[PDB]
Amino acid sequence: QVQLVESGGGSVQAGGSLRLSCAASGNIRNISYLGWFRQAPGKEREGVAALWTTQGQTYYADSVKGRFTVSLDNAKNTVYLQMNSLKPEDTALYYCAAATSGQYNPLRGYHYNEYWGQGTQVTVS
Amino acid sequence: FSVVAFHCPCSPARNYLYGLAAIGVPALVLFIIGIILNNHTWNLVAECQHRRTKNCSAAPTFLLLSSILGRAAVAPVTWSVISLLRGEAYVCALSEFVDPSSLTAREEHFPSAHATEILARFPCKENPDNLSDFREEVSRRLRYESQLFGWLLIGVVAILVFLTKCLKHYCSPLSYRQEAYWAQYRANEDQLFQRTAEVHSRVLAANNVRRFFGFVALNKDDEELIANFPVEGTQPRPQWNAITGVYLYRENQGLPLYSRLHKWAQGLAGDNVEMALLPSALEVLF
Amino acid sequence: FSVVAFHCPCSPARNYLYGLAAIGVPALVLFIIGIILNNHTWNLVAECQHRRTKNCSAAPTFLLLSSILGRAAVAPVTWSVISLLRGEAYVCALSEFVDPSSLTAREEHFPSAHATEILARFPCKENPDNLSDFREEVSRRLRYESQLFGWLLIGVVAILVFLTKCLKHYCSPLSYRQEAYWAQYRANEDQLFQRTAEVHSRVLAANNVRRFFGFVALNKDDEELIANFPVEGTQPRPQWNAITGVYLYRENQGLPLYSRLHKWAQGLAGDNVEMALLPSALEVLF
Amino acid sequence: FSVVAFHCPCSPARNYLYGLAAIGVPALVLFIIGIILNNHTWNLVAECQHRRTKNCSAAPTFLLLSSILGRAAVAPVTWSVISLLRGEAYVCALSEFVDPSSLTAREEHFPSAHATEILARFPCKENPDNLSDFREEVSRRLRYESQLFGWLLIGVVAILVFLTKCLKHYCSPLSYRQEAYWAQYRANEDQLFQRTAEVHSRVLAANNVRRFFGFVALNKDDEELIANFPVEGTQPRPQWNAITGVYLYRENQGLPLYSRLHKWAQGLAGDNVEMALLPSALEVLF
Amino acid sequence: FSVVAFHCPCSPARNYLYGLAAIGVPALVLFIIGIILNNHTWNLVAECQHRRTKNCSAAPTFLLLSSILGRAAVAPVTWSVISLLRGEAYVCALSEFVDPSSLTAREEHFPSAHATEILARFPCKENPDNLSDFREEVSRRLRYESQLFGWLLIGVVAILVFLTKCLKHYCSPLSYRQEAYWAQYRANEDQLFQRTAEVHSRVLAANNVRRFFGFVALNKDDEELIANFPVEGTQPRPQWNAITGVYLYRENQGLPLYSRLHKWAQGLAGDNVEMALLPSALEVLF
Ligand SMILES: CCCCCCCCCCCC(=O)OC[C@H](COP(=O)(O)OCC[N+](C)(C)C)OC(=O)CCCCCCCCCCC
Ligand SMILES: CCCCCCCCCCCC(=O)OC[C@H](COP(=O)(O)OCC[N+](C)(C)C)OC(=O)CCCCCCCCCCC
Ligand SMILES: CCCCCCCCCCCC(=O)OC[C@H](COP(=O)(O)OCC[N+](C)(C)C)OC(=O)CCCCCCCCCCC
Ligand SMILES: CCCCCCCCCCCC(=O)OC[C@H](COP(=O)(O)OCC[N+](C)(C)C)OC(=O)CCCCCCCCCCC
Repeated sequence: QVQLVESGGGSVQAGGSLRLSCAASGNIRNISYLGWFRQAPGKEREGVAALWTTQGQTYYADSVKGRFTVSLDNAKNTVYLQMNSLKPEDTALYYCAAATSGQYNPLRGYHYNEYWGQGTQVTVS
Repeated sequence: FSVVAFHCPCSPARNYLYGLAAIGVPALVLFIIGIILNNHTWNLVAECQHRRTKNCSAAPTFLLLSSILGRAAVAPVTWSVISLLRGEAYVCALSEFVDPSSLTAREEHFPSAHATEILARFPCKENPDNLSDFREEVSRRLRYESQLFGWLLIGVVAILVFLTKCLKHYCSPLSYRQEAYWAQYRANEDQLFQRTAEVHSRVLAANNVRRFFGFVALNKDDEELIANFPVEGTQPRPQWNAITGVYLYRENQGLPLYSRLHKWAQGLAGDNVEMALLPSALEVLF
Repeated sequence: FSVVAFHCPCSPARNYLYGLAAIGVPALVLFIIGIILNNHTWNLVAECQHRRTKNCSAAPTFLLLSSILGRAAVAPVTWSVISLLRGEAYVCALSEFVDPSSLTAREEHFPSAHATEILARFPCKENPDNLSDFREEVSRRLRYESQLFGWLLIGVVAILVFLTKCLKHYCSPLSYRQEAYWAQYRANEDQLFQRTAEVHSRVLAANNVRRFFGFVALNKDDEELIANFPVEGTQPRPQWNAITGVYLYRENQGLPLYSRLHKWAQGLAGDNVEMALLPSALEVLF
Repeated sequence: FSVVAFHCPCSPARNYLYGLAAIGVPALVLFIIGIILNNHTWNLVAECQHRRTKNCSAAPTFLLLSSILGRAAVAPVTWSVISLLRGEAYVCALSEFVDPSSLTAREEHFPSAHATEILARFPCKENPDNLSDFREEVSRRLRYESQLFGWLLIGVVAILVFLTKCLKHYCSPLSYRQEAYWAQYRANEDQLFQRTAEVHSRVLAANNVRRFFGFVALNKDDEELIANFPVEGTQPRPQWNAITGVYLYRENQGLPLYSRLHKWAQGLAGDNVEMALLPSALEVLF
Repeated sequence: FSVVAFHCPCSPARNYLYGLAAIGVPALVLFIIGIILNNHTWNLVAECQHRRTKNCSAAPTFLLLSSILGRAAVAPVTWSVISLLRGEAYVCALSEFVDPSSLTAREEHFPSAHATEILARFPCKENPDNLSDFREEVSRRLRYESQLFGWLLIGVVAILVFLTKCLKHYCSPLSYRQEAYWAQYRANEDQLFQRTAEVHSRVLAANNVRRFFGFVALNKDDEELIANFPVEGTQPRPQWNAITGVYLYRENQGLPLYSRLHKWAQGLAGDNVEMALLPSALEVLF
């Protein structure tokens, strides 16, 4: 029902600036979890940042504090991320993910909805 | 075995209740066991569960229920046949209802003071010697009725087993040889699936125990199982769901499919996250 | 075994019903079992099913029905012969119909008060001592009639078995040696087809289980079966239909064909889609 | 075996107490044994211990308690069924409560002087010969009631076993085949974990004994165990705690997890020092 | 076996003393054997010996004493249960205390001349025929009380075994799986330590005998023991003392220690000369 379109990938040397966009189409009313993830070959997937539409607060990873930022356009219902001071460690596949709360009943467990979108971001040097 | 031996309580309105209990309860237990042991009731229940919308039509559900009940009712029917042919339960139950007027084979020596009580006391040998002929007159009558009912039951059951099969072959769209092949395939698939499930579970458990202790104490056959069959992961829940349920002979591109495991293997069976261990990765981050 | 022991109810209009039930019902059950176990009734049913237009002539259907009934009636006939030669059922059934006037071997001591009741009570030893000679006079008569009927039945059955075969060899267009070869071929074909169907089903089930789990837990003989005999797919439904039914010795180019499996293998047996899993690919696209 | 033989004390207000004790106490012992031997009560206790805050909801605790009690109650139920079908305990307990007015099958010879005492003395054959018919009249009645209760118990138990399973498959979020696989995995995991715990403990003990004496006297199988499986250390207490407790089918990334040992092995289970041998190194310095 | 057969002395104030002796003395002997055979009492004694200052707190000593007594009391409890269920000892002991007034089931024929003597003489069949009913009236009463006490004892013991374990798992800081591993380790350590102590002692004795005679007459297994396991010296007395005593699960650096032999091997257990053979070397010089 909800699709995420991600764009902005490219090759930028170290110290450059990049702006990656993720547009959400569909039932965005129930979504409360907006963030980005990066995964690289030979290792698992980790989250650079995420934000709370319900509460307002935000989290950045340790490698993201003071280097990269993420903003939300409520009018556009889109997610923008700004990669500043690029490093060769940032060569990874990037995805934007949305989740709609998650309700835990003790007998069965957590239930929610999750969405994903495939993108890439590789720095030459 | 001597515990379940029949003991007729020679009392009016009391012996037929005991006979009814002591005959029906074993029959009910055998019927329940036959229902439970069959695996068709369980995938019927699985269909009613996962469909959750009464999607299945009346005809297939009726056919499956009829098959399950017919397979289960074999043991109760033969138990009832044996009990009827024995005659003890029926004479015990119907002794008190014998009409004294219809009694014969002796002069009219039967008292009318307490007719029901003496008639009910006949089975336990507590018959007055002056009524020694009447007791036998009733014993040969009620037992006869019991055995007659048993033989009629065997006749009706045989007729039903004949007619049901004669209709099953007549109305089936398949030939009987192909249905025999299908039955052989179902048996082989069930046995092989159970064996491989056991082996896969053992290998997965061995991997987990190795992760815990650093090694596994395995027997030689277990060592052969571990060496020959390595497991990388567990099959997902939807993969299991795709093979559980009722199946009625679909055909793909003119080629028969004999089970939903076969249909899944051919590739014809295969957003929202349920019963997850932890929240979405976005929530795990916080 | 002691359950099915004969127990004559010594009562008028009641003992012959019990005898009729206790003799016919086992005979009916044996007849039903003989009908069911035979495979000729089933391919006759398959012919009547797939033809669906009464295409077959009266002569072949009559011949097949006669053969099926004759093969099935062996067990009821011998059961009836044994029951008649025993004599218990017949004397129990016909005790009440003995004419008191025709009784002999003693002075006329037989009462006419309740003749039928005493005559019916003869089998259960409930004979008055003054009629001790009459009871034996009836016992040696009715039993004699029973045994006579049994021996006449054996004679008639033997005559029929002789005559039927004498006509089967006389009217058959084939020689008896060729028919013996045909019977040997039919037996071998049936056994080999069953064995290969079992093996093929096992291999297909193993392939499906391997597709599910990633491996199969097979025994050494099962490993040999999998290695030696690989299966690529399932035979179509029309291929199965082409070998199920009745066959009456057709000949192709002067060479005999002994079964419709043989006829199909020679190539003499082989738009609309039925019982499909999913609609046409055009409908699947939408 | 002859020690536990039933001996009815024929005395009013005394025989039913003996029957109650001699029937319930074996049932209570069997119930206690069933509770103790089960390992689900122990990890339920471990959950209530480590959680220490009543964190678990009412539904899972209720389900586990129901399962434990149902598995334990099998032996008491069959013991009670056998005792009821025997009839000795029930007649001994209820002899003194038989109403003399309701007594029948004989003329009114029952004294009203000490009715309760004679009624209670019936089971021990201490019945006056003038009341020989009354004693049997009571013996066939109370025993009948006993056997009736036994058969009703078997019927109710069978109905409950049917209904509980019919609801367990209906309300479970998993299919029955996946639950069978889960049960097979649990059995294999338990056996393998016990075997490897035994081997690991033996190897650790051998290392300690070698440290003490300078060598270990080991058998050939023990030598193979030592050579094949070397141990470097002991698993920490939190590692043991992470695998002890109750588990209810969590799922990680769409892949099933079948036990908390499996969940720990996947890595989803894993400042203050407790029960230490010696103080902190800073305190050891002084 | 026939020696220990019960023989009731039918005398007042004399039979209950005999019953008390003949029941308690076997129970006391079994309790003593259970205490002696257990090794926990001995290392408790070793702790009380080497500590020599009442250093241990009340709680651990109480727990060890409770465990030792509970393990020892199994045999006395079952012996007492069997003796009570037999009924001979209790009827012999309590025959003389039966109240003649409470006697029933017969007209008042009981003399009041020497009531106690006849009541005490009941068990030895020395009952006057006029009191034949009274003797049985007492026999069925006192035996009933005996069996009732036996069944109550079994019930209480089962309840205690349930409650004690339910508290042991609840109050223990460890999980039940870790405690099972600990028990397995303790068993393996004990067996291995005993075996290696035997082998080490044999090798040391062989070395001494070789020193005496110049050679040792050894069997093939003894030759293998000598070749494989050489001993250089004997472990000191403090090394033995460091592993004897009570141990309560200390933990070092987050790693469990399961015995004081393990703790010593890890190095966490290890001026004045005692019980020396000869004086100091300075005194030996003179
Ligand atoms: C201990 C055994 C000793 C031998 C005696 C019993 C014979 C066993 C072998 C044949 C059984 C068999 O094959 O029965 C199978 C059929 C089931 O037919 P369906 O439900 O239409 O399913 C279609 C066929 N399937 C299952 C292949 C898909 O059963 C019956 O229809 C009759 C069963 C007889 C008992 C119930 C009769 C009705 C209740 C009583 C009414 C008064
Ligand atoms: C338990 C066995 C012990 C031995 C006793 C029985 C002999 C068995 C061996 C020979 C049987 C056999 O071969 O019978 C076969 C024939 C079938 O002939 P068809 O129907 O024309 O088919 C043509 C032949 N085929 C089948 C090769 C194609 O049967 C009969 O015609 C008679 C069977 C006897 C019982 C029925 C008789 C009629 C009913 C009774 C009337 C009062
Ligand atoms: C010596 C044995 C001989 C055979 C006779 C007994 C049959 C044994 C095989 C079936 C047993 C079984 O499988 O029982 C299991 C169930 C447990 O169901 P649950 O508690 O909801 O757990 C859910 C199922 N689990 C355990 C798989 C998670 O038990 C019952 O619900 C009924 C047990 C019968 C005795 C108690 C009935 C109620 C008390 C009496 C009220 C008057
Ligand atoms: C010949 C045997 C046949 C079978 C019959 C007996 C059952 C044996 C298996 C279970 C025994 C067991 O395991 O008992 C063990 C416990 C010991 O518990 P604790 O002292 O707190 O130690 C804690 C547990 N430990 C030892 C693991 C550390 O014992 C009891 O608490 C009760 C023993 C029953 C007899 C004494 C009861 C009190 C005296 C009588 C009061 C009227």
